Amino acid sequence: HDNYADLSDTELTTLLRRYNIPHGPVVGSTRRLYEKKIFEYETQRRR
Amino acid sequence: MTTSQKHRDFVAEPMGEKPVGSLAGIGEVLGKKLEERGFDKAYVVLGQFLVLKKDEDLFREWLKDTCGANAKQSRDCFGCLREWCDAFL
Amino acid sequence: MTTSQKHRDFVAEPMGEKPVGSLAGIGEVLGKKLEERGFDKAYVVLGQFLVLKKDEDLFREWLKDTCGANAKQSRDCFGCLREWCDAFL
Repeated sequence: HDNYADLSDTELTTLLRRYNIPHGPVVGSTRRLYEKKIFEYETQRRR
Repeated sequence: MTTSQKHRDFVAEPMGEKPVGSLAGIGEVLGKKLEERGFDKAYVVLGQFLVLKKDEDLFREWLKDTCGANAKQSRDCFGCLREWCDAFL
Repeated sequence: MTTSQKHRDFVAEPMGEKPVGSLAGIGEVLGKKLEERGFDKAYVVLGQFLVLKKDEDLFREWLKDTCGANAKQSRDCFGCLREWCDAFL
């Protein structure tokens, strides 16, 4: 439901890679933590 | 449960850093999908089993929904990962 | 690393179904937050460590972000969970 929540696991993984952000397995249990990490980085580029 | 020698070999000695495709029930095709999901090592997959509190229904839905394993292949991973835990956890 | 006897006792014998608050570095207050997060047993928390591929930075951020543990208490869980794996995994 969150903008980043509509991204699929495969698309989320390629996004972290573009920003060179270390990550492990993506699962609904830790998917949210990953969505927040991309938001914090993307926020910087927006500022 | 005609599991391959890997099932007994797995629960007969530590897992070390063996590849995910080494887990019983996970074939080379399935190991590749879990690998693309961030599980390049078996001990990462055993971790998922521990996080699901051994819930067989949540584990089978997770493995099947995560790779498409059949009801049959998931049974081998449940008892294989669970028996390892029984000797090892 | 003046860890309590629990650290050596934990990596000296299987974990069995001991409570999460039994892990070294996890106090009764912290064990309660993980428990509210679905980790009522220590073996569910060890699973998280296995899912993070022992990534110390991801593990410390996860435990801290999940309960608020300090940089100090997370070090005890990392080496405590990691050493158990060295003897049991």
